[PDB]
Parts: sequence; C-alpha cells; structure tokens
Amino acid sequence: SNFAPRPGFGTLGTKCIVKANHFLADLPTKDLNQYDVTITPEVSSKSVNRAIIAELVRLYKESDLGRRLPAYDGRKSLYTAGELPFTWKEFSVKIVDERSYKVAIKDCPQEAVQILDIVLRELSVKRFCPVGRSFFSPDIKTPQRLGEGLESWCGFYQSIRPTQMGLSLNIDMASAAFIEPLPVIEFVAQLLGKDVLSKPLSDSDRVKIKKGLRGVKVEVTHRANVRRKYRVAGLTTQHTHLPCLQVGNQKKASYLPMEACKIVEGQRYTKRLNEKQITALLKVTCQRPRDRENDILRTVQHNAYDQDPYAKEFGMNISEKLASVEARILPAPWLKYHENGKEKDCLPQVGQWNMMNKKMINGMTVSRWACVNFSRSVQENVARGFCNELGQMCEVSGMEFNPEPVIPIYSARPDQVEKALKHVYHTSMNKTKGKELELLLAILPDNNGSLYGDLKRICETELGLISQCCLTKHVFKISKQYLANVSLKINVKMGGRNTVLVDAISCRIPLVSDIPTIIFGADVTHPENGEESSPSIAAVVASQDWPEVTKYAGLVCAQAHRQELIQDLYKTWQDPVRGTVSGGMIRDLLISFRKATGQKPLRIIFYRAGVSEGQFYQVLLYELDAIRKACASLEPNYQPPVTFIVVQKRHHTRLFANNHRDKNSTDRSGNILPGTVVDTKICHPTEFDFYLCSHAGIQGTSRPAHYHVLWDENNFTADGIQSLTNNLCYTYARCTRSVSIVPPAYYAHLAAFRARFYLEVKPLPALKENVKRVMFYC
RNA sequence: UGGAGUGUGACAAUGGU
RNA sequence: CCAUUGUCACACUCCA
Ligand SMILES: [Mg+2]
Repeated sequence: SNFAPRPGFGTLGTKCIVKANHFLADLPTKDLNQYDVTITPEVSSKSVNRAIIAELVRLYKESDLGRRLPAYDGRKSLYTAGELPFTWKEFSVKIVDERSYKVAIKDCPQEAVQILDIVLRELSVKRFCPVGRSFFSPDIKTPQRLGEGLESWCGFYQSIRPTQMGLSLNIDMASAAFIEPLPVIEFVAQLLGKDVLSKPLSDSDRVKIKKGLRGVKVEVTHRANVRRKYRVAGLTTQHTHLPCLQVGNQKKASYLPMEACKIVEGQRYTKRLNEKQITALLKVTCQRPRDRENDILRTVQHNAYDQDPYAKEFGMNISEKLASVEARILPAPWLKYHENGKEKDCLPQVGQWNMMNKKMINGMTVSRWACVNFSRSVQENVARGFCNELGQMCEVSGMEFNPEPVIPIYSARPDQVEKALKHVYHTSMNKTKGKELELLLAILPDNNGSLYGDLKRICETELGLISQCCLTKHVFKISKQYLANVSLKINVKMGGRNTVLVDAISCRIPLVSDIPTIIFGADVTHPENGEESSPSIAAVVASQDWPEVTKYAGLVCAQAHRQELIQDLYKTWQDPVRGTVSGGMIRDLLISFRKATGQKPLRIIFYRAGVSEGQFYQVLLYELDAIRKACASLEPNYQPPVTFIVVQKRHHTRLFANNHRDKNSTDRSGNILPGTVVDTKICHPTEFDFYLCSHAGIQGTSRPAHYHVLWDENNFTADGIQSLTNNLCYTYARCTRSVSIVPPAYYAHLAAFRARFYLEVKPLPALKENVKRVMFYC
C-alpha cells in the first residue's frame, strides 16, 4: 500500500542553520500542453534532431504559431505555453547541410514540472554543451590547465525533486578536462615538453601527436577571413620538417602545414587521463565545503533562470539562493569502559576519540597463537619483535596476551599457502594435547596477489581458524596507533566487545533497552566479472545480546546473478525425513540470538541497505513478507514489530553551515558538525525520512547518510529514531571514530565483501562453526 | 590486507514513456 | 530516452 507516515519532528539537540543545495522552484501551473511529431524518416542523433526542430520552428515562429516558444524533449513530444489555435497544420521543412517530412497534426504539479525539467534541459543544451548527462560550461570558475593542454572547468547537473518545501531544482558540481584552444605549435610544445621548431620530432613522438590529434577539429589559419573548420583526415608520413596534415576526404588528399591549424574546443572527451593528471584534477575537483557552496550558488546565478525567454513565457521562478533550513544537532552519547583503566567514561568530542589510559570492556585473553611469515624480506627476528610489540600493545590496551607463541614462527612461501597453513594448524594441534588455535598472525607481502584470498579462504572455510593479517611495511615501521587499531580487531574477533553505550547498560535508551530488540542489517555485492556465471552474494548481520547491542554475527549465502533483493531470507525445501523443513538466514540468526542471550527477541529493527527509490515498495514487500514468514515459522503466534530503515549514501544533497567563520565546523574540512539531522524542508514530504551526518569530515564536503524509514509498527518517535541511530552509529568495533552509515548496515556490506573470496546457484562453502559465532569478517 | 573519509574511471541493477 | 540507486577498481587525505 503506502509507506509509514511521519509522526512529527524532533526537538532535542542544539540548534544550527544548514544551507543545503535545493533551490525552490515556484511552479507555473497556469497551462501546459503536450504534442507529438509525425515524421516519415527517423533520426537517432539527439543534437541533429534538436537542430532540425529549432530550424523548423524558426521557419514558422510567428507565421502560424504566434508569440510562442515550444519545447522538445528529444522524443515524440512538444511542449508549448498552451493549446495553439491551429489543428491541421502541414509542414515539410527540410534540412540542408534531405528527405521530405510529411506531417498531419490532429496531477497539476507533476506534469507541469516535468515540462519544467524539459525546458531546463532545453536551456542547458541551448547555452552549454552536453556530456554524459552533466552539462559543462567553460566560463564558470576561470578554468585553468592542469596538464599539457588539458584544462578543466567546473560543470554541473540538475535534477528536479518533489521535496517538502514545494518541489525544487537540485544542483551539484562535476568537473571534466578538455583540450586548450591553443595553436598546434604551443600544443605540441607542451605535449612533448621540448623544443620542436629547431628539433625534428621522433617517429614515436610523431605517432603520439597524431593519436592525440585524431578526431580533433582544426580550423585553417592560412586564410585571414575564410577560417573554415575541418576534421582531421590523418597525418602525412612525410620549418619543413613538420609533417603535413591530411584534411577533408581520404581520396581528396589535402596537405596543410602543422602551423596552419588550431583547436576548436573539443566536444566529447580527450585522451584518457594519466596518473599526473588525475591527481591534479582530484586536487581541483573537490574543495572545502565553503568553495563547494560558493560554486553551487554561482552556477545558478550565472545560468540565470530568472532572465530567460523560457521563464518569461512560462513564469517559472527559481531563487538564486540556497535553501536555508533549521537542523538540530544531536548530542554525542556516553561510552563506558572497564573500571581497571584510568578513565571509565569517555565521551566523543567531534565524533572521534582514542584509548589513552582506557581499557576495553571485555578482554578475551588469547593464550594460544602462531605467526606464519609469507615473505622473504621480513625475517625471524623482525617477525618475533613485531609479534611481541603487538602483544605488549594488546596487554596495555586491555586483554592479556600470551608473550610466546605455541610454535616458532613458521616461515613459508606464498605458493605453498595451503601446505603452510595445514602444517601450522596440525603441528599446533599435535602440541598442547589437542587445543584449538585462538588466532594466527599472518604476515603477507605488500602486493599479495590472491595470497590474502587463499589464506582467508582456507582459515575459515576449511580449517576453522580465526586469522589476522598484517602487511610487510607496517611490520617494518610499526606505530602505536596502528598496533592499537589492530588490537581492536583482535579483541572483537574472539567474541569480546570493547565499547558499550552507557545508555544501553543503564537500560534507558527508548524502545530498545526495555524488551529484547535485535538490530539487523543487509547488503549485496554483485560480481562485476562476466555474466550469468559468477553469482552475486548476499550478507546479513544481527546483534546477539540485548542489554548492550555491540556483538554481531553475520552469515552469507549466494544468490542469482545480479538480483538486488536478498534472495533467501526464508526458504523451504521438502525433506521426507523431516517434512517441510525451514531455514535461510532469519531462522538461524534468531536461533543464534536466543542461544546467546536466553530470551527470544520481541522487537526486530531491520536496516536494509542499498536499494533504489524505484523498487523501495517491491523490496519492502518481499523482505517484510520473508521476515513475517520466518518468525511465524519459529514459534506459533510470534509476530514481532518490525521497523525497516533503508540507508542510502550516494545522494547528491550536500549540507553546509550557515556562517563559515564560526565554531559551527569541525577541526578540519570546516563543514557541519558530526550529528546534524535535517528532516525539515528537504525530504520526501509525506514519507518518514531524515538526512543525517554522524561522521566528522576530513576533506571535501560530507555526504550525509539518507535514512528512509519504511514500514514501521512499534511507533517510533522521530526524535527516538534520530537519537537511536546517532547513538548506535558510535559503537563501531574495528574503529574508534564515528561511522558514516550505521554499523548494522556497514557490517553487512563488509561481510558481503569478505565472502567474495570464499568461492572458487553454486552455494559458497559453509563456514566452520567455531568462526561463525564471533565477528570473523570485521 | 589497521581504520575512517572523499575524488575519479569502468561496469551494473531498478521506476515512467 | 529520461532518471533514481548499486558494485568494483584506482588515486588522495587523515588518526596517539
Ligand atoms: Mg554494500
């Protein structure tokens, strides 16, 4: 039917003013009429068809139409200011640069602003040039060259969206690099970086220049007045040392001097960017959020939708100022640490912190391990020193480490990885009278080349041993931060936890810490390798302790090729021995939660990540039906209130600060503070969703996460969801900062990306039991 | 593959005509 | 055709 409505706006948190990029567009719903084309031929060239329509209209702008400027999308459709008096016009206006075109002519906001978007694209095409959807214009921000002849301006790309303030036009900034409009002499001088007038060019250099100039339009300069432009037919094999240029038809071999041509501002694309060019473009493409806001503001002031014949003939209005919206800043939560450490409560300042004089909540006390060395550079002494230093860092960071390994560090070679792992596991099994190995510190080389894949495939699919890898350069140059951040992984990998929310411990967080609640997750990772052969694999994670929700336990399965839905939540196959057996992922995760806590969950919160607005409804229907069926098949009369929350990240809605000279910014990359929520004036007006940016920026802008709360049953308040999501966004296991998208929907993608190595329709090999209950993937 | 983030390229899924 | 999103790869920056 319909999604879950909005139960209001929040009030808690501080106040601040954020200026997003959503220019409100006063829609002119006076009158708009569509039309069509009755053409006997067919032209597939968008630009050519557009020129045709323009010329044909000019041929009869005032003769028959009358004081009108009709539009044209690019298909069988024309949009005017109304219904024109004529009904049976006949025109066969040809184009000369050649077939007769015989013709016989015969809810309020959506259609009107679809016409608005059509005329927007028409204006952009008429003024600037088109390129992969995004229009780019030179005279925007003083374009400058970044390479030999490649110079990059600042383009843009609009998209109307039916937001809350009345539908609004959107704007973003995209950059492309095109060749400079300079004489060929200077172009060659900059390309080769050497003297060219007195120094003859080599054959390889000549071939490179010919390839670079292939397809480049050139205008003759030997004529003062007739500077006709021609396409480059080729370069002749034979300052007279400069080879002649072939233009025109291949049969009509015309030779011109290299100095008798010029660049005609190339249209589509230049030669593929190199390493030295991509770095400069990256240095220029993304700037501080202040500069991003300035360019977004400028690209509409320059484009000037206000003063335009189309705007005059329709009345459409777009304010040249970015939208100003109020957006509360949620407060950071309190974190409880083990009492043995100097500090027991640390609050995150700007969304990040470090464990100075702090100790993890639970130390799993690893006492058996081995270190396998997959390299020739690092040797026994260096590997033993690295292991000892990691042990000392782990002991000072919270859990006891056995100072000496079970077996001496078994050096090996990359090719015999299976033999090395088998020997190490079996030797250490033989010793200690058969006690399983807690962890193995692999040390794999810099450019492993599937060694990492083979290692993390064997150690989990076949052996059942929790592993941990470190590159060679880190071993050679160890740092306290690096050792601490690997110690966090080692601690969470053994079923322990290291950070816990103070609110959850006290059982005070709303609608979560009063009855058993499990916070799920989901994601997919398509193969992008061939077609119909490599299955796309799906992952699901779920919490496994109610008083504090920090421990997850994921499990993965393969599914059909490039299917976005999580194919198998609840699958039933006939089994004559047992009957109509059930299974999937939901049954297994609920069973694991029940075993690991004691009480069946009584409220499911689900964080399905990565779906499109086009298929929100279909994915909601299928996943929620699967959840209901799975839970109903676990115990009769067991229907927990589910709460879908779809997470999106790749969205083109930025967020800046009202004044960029104040304390309303982070330490660096002075965009918004970590924790802002913007659920007013930029969102789906009738569906409950809210932007959010829980992660401190580092450079460039900060792409806020766009949570889109789908079907909701247990009646969360909007402030309740915002607070719970921001708070949950802090308890990240493998890091000490604040994550962008919440860990329940982060671990899913992380485990799905992990599971791609397990394969080598066609389900993946199962994970061993003793590496499933713990966070193997993280 | 210590981790977090934001730029680009390539490829891909889905909604309306 | 017009979009909304996703995966992968590379580059850069930052952490005690
Ligand atoms: Mg993902």
